[PDB]
Amino acid sequence: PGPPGPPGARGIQGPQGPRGPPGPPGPPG
Amino acid sequence: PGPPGPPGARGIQGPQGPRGPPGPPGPP
Amino acid sequence: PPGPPGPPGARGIQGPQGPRGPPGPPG
Repeated sequence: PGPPGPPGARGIQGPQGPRGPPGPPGPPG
Repeated sequence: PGPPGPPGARGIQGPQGPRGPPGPPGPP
Repeated sequence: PPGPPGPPGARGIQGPQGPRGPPGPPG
């Protein structure tokens, strides 16, 4: 038998990270 | 024919997630 | 002859969490 075939293709792009947290409350009025 | 080739590498990292929304109103 | 191409890689790592949003409006 021949040598092993070429390496497989690189996988697809990973998922986006989660949304960041809401900002802090505003300063006093 | 020889055996199947090795698996490919993991893909590129995903993008940064979206920014959070603006925060709440401050106090009176 | 050589064998066929290997399987595709898995999906990439998750991206980082997004940035915290801006401070809120004055009260």
